[PDB]
Amino acid sequence: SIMSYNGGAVMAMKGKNCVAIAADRRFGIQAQMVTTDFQKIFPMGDRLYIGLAGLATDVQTVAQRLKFRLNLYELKEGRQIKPYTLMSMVANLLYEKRFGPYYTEPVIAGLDPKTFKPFICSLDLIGCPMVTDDFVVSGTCTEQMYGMCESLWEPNMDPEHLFETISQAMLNAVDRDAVSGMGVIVHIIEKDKITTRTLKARMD
Amino acid sequence: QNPMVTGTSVLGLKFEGGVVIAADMLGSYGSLARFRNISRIMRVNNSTMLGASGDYADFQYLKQVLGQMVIDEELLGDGHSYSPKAIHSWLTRAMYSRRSKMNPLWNTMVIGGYADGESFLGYVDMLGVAYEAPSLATGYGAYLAQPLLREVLEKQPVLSQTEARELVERCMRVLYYRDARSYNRFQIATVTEKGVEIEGPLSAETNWDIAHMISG
Amino acid sequence: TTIAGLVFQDGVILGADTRATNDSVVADKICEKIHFIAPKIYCCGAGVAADAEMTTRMAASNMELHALSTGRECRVATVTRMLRQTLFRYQGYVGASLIVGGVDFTGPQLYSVHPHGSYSRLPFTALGSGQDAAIAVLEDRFQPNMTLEAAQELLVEAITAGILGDLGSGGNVDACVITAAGAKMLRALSSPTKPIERSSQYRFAPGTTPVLSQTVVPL
Amino acid sequence: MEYLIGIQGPDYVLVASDRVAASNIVQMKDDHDKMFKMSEKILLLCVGEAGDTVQFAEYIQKNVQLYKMRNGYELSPTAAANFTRRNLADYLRSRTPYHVNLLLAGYDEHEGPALYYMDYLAALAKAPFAAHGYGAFLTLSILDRYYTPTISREKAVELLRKCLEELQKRFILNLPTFSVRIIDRNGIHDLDNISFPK
Amino acid sequence: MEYLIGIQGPDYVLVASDRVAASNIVQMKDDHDKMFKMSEKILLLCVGEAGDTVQFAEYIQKNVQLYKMRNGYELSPTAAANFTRRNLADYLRSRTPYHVNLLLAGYDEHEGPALYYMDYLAALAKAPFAAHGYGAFLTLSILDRYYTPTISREKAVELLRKCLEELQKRFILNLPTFSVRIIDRNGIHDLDNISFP
Amino acid sequence: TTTLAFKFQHGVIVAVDSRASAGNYIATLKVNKVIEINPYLLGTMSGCAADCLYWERLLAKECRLYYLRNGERISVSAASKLLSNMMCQYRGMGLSMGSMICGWDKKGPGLYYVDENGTRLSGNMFSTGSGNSHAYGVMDSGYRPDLSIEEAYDLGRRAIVHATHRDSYSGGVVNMYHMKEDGWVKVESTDVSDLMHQYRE
Amino acid sequence: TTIMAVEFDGGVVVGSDSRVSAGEAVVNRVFDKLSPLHQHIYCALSGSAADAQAIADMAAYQLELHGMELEEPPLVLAAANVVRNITYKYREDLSAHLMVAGWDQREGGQVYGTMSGMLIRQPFAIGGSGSTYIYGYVDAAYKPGMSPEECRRFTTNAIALAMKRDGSSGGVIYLATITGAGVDHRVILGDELPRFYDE
Amino acid sequence: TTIMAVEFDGGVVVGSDSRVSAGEAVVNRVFDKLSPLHQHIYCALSGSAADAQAIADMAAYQLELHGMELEEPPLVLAAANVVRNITYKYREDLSAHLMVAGWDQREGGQVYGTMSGMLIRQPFAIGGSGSTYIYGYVDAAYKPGMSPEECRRFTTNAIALAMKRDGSSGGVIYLATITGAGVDHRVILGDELPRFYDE
Amino acid sequence: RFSPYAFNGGTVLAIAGEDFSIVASDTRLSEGFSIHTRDSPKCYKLTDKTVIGCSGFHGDCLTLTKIIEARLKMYKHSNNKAMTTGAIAAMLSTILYSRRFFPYYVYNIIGGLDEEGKGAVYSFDPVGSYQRDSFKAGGSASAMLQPLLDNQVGFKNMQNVEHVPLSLDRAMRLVKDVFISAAERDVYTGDALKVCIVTKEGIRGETVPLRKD
Amino acid sequence: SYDRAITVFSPDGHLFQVEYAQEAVKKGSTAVGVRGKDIVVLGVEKKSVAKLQDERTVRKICALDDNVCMAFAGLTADARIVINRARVECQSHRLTVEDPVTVEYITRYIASLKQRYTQSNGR
Repeated sequence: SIMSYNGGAVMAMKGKNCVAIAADRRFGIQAQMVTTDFQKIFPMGDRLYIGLAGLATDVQTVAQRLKFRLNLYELKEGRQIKPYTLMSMVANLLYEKRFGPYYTEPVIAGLDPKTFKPFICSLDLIGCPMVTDDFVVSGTCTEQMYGMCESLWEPNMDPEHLFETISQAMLNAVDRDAVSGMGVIVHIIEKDKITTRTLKARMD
Repeated sequence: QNPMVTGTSVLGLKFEGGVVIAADMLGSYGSLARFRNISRIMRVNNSTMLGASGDYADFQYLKQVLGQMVIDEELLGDGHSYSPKAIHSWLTRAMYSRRSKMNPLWNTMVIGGYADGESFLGYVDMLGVAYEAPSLATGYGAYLAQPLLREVLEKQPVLSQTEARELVERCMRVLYYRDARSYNRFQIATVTEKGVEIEGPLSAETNWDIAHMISG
Repeated sequence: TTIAGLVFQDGVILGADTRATNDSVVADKICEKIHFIAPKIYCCGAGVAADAEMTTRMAASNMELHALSTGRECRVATVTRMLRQTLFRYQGYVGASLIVGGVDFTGPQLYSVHPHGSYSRLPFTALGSGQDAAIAVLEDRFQPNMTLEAAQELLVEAITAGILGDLGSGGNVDACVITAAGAKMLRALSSPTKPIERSSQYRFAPGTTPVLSQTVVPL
Repeated sequence: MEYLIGIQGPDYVLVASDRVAASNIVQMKDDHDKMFKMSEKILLLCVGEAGDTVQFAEYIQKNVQLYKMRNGYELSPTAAANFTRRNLADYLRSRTPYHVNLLLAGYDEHEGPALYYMDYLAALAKAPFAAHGYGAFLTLSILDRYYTPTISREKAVELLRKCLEELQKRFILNLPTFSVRIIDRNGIHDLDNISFPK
Repeated sequence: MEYLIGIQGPDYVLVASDRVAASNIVQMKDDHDKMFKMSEKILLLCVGEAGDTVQFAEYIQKNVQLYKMRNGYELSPTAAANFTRRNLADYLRSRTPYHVNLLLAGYDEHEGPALYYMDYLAALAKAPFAAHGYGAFLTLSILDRYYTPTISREKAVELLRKCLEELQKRFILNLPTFSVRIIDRNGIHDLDNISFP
Repeated sequence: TTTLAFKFQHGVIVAVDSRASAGNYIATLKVNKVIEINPYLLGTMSGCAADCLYWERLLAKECRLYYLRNGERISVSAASKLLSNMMCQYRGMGLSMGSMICGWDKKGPGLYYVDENGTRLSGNMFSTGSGNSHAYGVMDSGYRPDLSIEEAYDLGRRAIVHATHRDSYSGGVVNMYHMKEDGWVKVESTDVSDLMHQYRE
Repeated sequence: TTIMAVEFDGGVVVGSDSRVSAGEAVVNRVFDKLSPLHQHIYCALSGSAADAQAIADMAAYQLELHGMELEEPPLVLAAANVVRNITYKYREDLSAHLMVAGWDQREGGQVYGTMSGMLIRQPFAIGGSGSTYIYGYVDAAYKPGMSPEECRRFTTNAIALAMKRDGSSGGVIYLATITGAGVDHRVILGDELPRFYDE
Repeated sequence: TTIMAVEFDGGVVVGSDSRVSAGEAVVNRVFDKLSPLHQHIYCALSGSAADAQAIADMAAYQLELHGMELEEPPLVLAAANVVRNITYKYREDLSAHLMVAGWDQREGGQVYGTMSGMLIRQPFAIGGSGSTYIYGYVDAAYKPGMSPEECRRFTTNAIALAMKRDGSSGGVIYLATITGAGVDHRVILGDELPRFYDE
Repeated sequence: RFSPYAFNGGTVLAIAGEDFSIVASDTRLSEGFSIHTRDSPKCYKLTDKTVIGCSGFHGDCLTLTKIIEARLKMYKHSNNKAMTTGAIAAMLSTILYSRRFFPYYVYNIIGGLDEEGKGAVYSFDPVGSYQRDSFKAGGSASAMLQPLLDNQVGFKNMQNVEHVPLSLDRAMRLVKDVFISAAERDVYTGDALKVCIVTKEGIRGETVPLRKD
Repeated sequence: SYDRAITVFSPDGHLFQVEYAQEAVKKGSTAVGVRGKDIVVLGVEKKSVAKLQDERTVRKICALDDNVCMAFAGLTADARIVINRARVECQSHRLTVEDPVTVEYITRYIASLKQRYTQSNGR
């Protein structure tokens, strides 16, 4: 379709007290690569991230609107945004476009600023909010990432095991996808700190 | 392709020691109800029973061909009679060979039969898709009376002859309610070891008294 | 998608299926289709995923302004008009197909709203992709003036026949019972397929990850 | 289709482009210069539909020159890239879609050299080297093989001549003459035009 | 599109063609020779769809060579032109249409030099000079200016170099190298390939 | 799908990648595109995988019928003509195949390119497939007829390695087939990803 | 869908079927196609239900103001025009078709076909996709000057002939007898439907 | 185009209209749609005239050999099948539709709808584009065991209702009474056509 | 008009071990959103050592299977021996190709043991191309199955881990679990499972229960 | 058409039609040839020359291709067929194989024609 123009993959898996979000680095036009430095995962502030997939125009277009609406929300409010409220923002952002929709499927992952509470979710072109207690995926390879996340995911996992789980989930799911690849960036959101790692993946 | 006198849903379900097939008596041209008395259930030899959906003009062609197939078989008197699995696998090829020539017979058929103590209820299709199931329906019967049959067969996989017809009368009653091209008169043809017996035109006692509930 | 509703002696009962699918995949196995309009009024979306949600949000918000404005129990006939004039305003482009039901002091009332705005009062109905399966079970076993204890099984058996017999319906069965007291919600009332077990854990030992750029940001 | 290329050295950004302006089966203008100067150290390279390239890239050249006069300092190559995107992106869904392909090449006192890729859907990418057109398939392969981050401008021009002379063998369109420019701390500097007198 | 040209002098027929074989955006074969020799003094030049040129022009080369062995004498350039037409014409309405563009260049002991034009609809024309392809628009104008029936081989090659070097300026496709051949009473003779390095 | 071949002093070298995909989802990975025909004849694969695989089996069939009948050990030039004549009868019916035929005959290290519509081209250097353009760049980077054996393979590797890196429908492992007077021999089968981080360091 | 109206001395009898069908499947089995626009005025819905229920509600609104502001029951000619203006203005977007029948203190029983934005007064009117089959019954069996007991038996016999031939029609017949005294709403159940040649 | 046939004791009455219309204009004003396939057998043409006259002639030929070779009048079931085989074989190319009615020494009066390649025996049959307008008269007014004088008045009254509603039908009614004694041809002129409700 | 091909769903999975080859498929036959029947085995038996799956239009799965089983006898009568696994692939490559201009829509996966006694899986395409591989999939769930096998079977994307040839004891639980994972997330898979294991001893058919919805 | 067995076996196993055909060769115009080193020579004697004949049109030494020539002795009406059939094969060979025709390749095709016409129906 249109979302298959630039390809791309985004994944989020929820652990016990921590979440992890990953996406590939490839930017290309149909069958032709351009650069491996592209960024599909964007900071929403401390312990909250959002991934974006689909057409690469709307990835950067929708993201610049969120940091626009987020910074307004965080300055008005005296507190940081809750990850649950952010889901409804991006849902309202995409739904106002219902008749000229952005092509993208946001993936939200983070922690409730209250104490430990993790949260993840995914959206659609129209922005139907969908909350899951396990994982969410979006992209052209989504069909691959279902089977990988089904078998590997467990109810409660410590941060060490999230990374190993989400690493092999992307690396194996992307190798069978033609338009995605060229390295994977994996973020880890803990209560204490944040660990970012760029994996070494097959260049192809 | 051309809209020539389609049929309607054909219900069937295998009970203990027999198979029952119910079909409307209504031929339907477009949205009309035009021919209101027709027999859409053909008797094939002694032990097998056919009824169909879709184009009726293509059903009398198969009525004529299968007529010769069975009659030519009786003429030899070899003792061999086509089992309902052969009639089923023969139609599957006729439906398919017409398909691969891009001149298909637009039809859907349900072959009932009881042979060697084994009740055969079977299904074919225009495109050649064919299978065998404990309960079958065609057209919108598969969307309506099919979950009525499956809901019974999951709880009671073994149905008697009396419970069968009662459940068929209920499912034909629901089609009369919920199907636009259906009609009240229908035939219930039950094949058993005693041979094919086609009951006369029947009807359904209907309860419309909910029309008063909607008013208030 | 299969949603259904039934009227009994004292009130109404609204069921729904929990599975939501895009193309052919299962996106989420637990989803709430029954929404909350008024304390005694509910509804069930079937259609485009967000179009059946955002639509019930606008109605649930309008009925809250109306309930605070008047100070009176919300009438079921009002919610139907709001959903009816909203969907018809969009010329059927919205694909939300709703079943509105609830008990006001006029007595139990159950409507249904089609995506183009066509709404019919009736005792029972079902919408969605599995509507043809649920209605067929309602037609046969229905009869006026049912007790509550006998009215739950007929709806469960109506949706279960729509789940097991359709590729677009799955998961548990949500049900919402409404009476003079009203507002009693039963989530995941029925589970047609119990077993979900997946034992052979693929969990592996950490330490094999050809990783390069690792860095840590304190907080 | 018209051809663009760029190369980022440690201290410099070496860009080149074809000088051909073609319509139907003939070449109208062989000296046509596709290199648009946004600011002192900032260039721009636009190819695409014949009318959309000059029309759009002039809307940028004025907004960049206007910013320098308002605040007294020119845009950095980073801000100038994200500005060209949002304008090209907002067009897409409006009634006047632009079809263009951009290369933003610039040098900065702090960030240093920068080279940006952009397609007609306004997807911005920062790459060490990039190319546009059908000649981008026959070239970027050569750039992959001889490029190094430590390359020197003496090698770069020599490296650029290896790429551009292979459009004369495999690539079907003529493209006889190629313009070449280099950017450094001292600003833009022209280099001897690569010319193959067929 | 590929490029053909021909010129008829009083004693000679000077033909030339581009050597490029191109597919998609790249040039596969730069030395590809499009000049097919039907008989001793009879050449043929075929451009068009990549597969139809070699497939059809080989059906002619065999029928011409076969005629010379049957009757002991080769076809004249006139009969060979009307034979290529009827085959190309009969294939129009059948289920295998050929898309080709031909130039039949030959010399005859009596009729003398001859040059024939043909399109993909098999309409035969005998012209003093002709060309095919998109390069035929930028060239035949130059041939109009400098051509004369009394032209000499020495001038013809010099005249041919004026035409072919103007495909390097206006014409968009590369076409770096051009094959050139000349026909006279002594038969076909190759000439130094025009090449623009 | 990326494929290339070139000839020099010591004979032909053929290089392909392994990957063949349908749409965005990669069907298989290690698929061998190069098709063996005779001992000294070597074909390639481009376009529809089943079409060129089928018709180059007929060429393998016709080359044997020729060698059994005449015993003259068919030359590369004629074997290229048989594959074109078979594809010309079915023209218009949608057969999509590219191909190249390599080998050493009495004349020399012949190399040809046979296409779906009958295009037949001899020559020194060829490449086909979707990533063909990316191959010519590295191959034209100073390849010369005077290269030695080791210097020639290094070009064959580095051509496909950079060809599949830029192309999303090309990848997998590089298959390299050297050619000699006696017959072809497989040089190597090596992963692209492992060669990338070599040339990258 | 089959709707019918008959005119007699004291008032009119408005008949209709029930079944609403989308495609070849039945959405609603029992559905009331008579939507009162005003106390004595009734509108028989036809065509697209979503478009007809919108026009029937807009016509019941614009006419409601007409009833209040005049402080007097509106005529049937007023009801037929409010329906006609809405139908003709949107006729591209709205495929609906209505029929307006009722009683007034001036002219008595009236029946107006609103089809496709036009307007006629008719002694009897039939509408819907099931109308066409009963164009032979209503021509022959109809006679002028029928008593209310004869009209209800004429409307019942007619629609009962349409439901059997039409696949998009069926169910129970609704009958509303509108006279000066009030409105008598009846329902004819399947067992009361007049039997006609079965085969 | 409207054709009709009714069965009674001694024989059958085959009615038809006349007018043949291509589009909205009338090709032929008076046209005989009854083409005898044999002495006592008559076929009522319907649908495309060019396709029906071809099938009616091919059926009159194949059946003529059947009459000579048996040296005996053919049945009506034989005539209905010859028409059915031609209609079903060419059903893509030929849009024609026929109706076969006649009398035999065995079963007596018989009427067979051949529509679209199928076959049914019917007590009364109607066909053509104008038949859709009356299913309500033939359901109600029909009664079993009617005398030949009543059947001709039933067929005449019925078609007269179809010609008024149908735009593609009209003209004079043809009536052929086929009994064991022979065939009575009758033509009903416009002044003899039974008058029905005018408005 | 007339659409000759409909998608009936179905999923096929093959794994070639050292001594074994497993071919498994679900039973669900469904056109559109409706389920015709919950038992419709995709796996069909050719010879004792060869099981063929057919995933695609069910009418072609039934026709192509009767054509293959017809040419198995044409071969067995002419050559007086059963077709080898490699010969069935090469034959069915030409069978599928003779339809080139009106193709069968099906995905055939042939598996079993070769002359060497080792698991040989041949995956096809509707046009008749074939290549040998250790593990293949097909149908609607093919995209979900392949990445799981690249990890467990192929040991890819893991640095410094031993390569042990897959064992049948791990292969049984590997085929069952990917379907328990696929039948959940795929609407065209479920209602039952058939596993046909092909070893040197013989074919052993094992049925597994899946989510019924 | 006319399909009947002309050439058939005999109680002695001999083919009469093939033996009687060779009887036509047994009275020919004598044709000879020898092989040298780089040269090869053919010759034929003509007793039918009355000096009124045109020697060019009666020449029985023909040329199938540039690299191959041939002669014949027998009934001359039949040679014009085989020769015109052989010359078609020479050119169809250069169309199939870009190389010229091997002397052996055209000798096989001449022999495969004399076979088919032995076993064909009504020849």
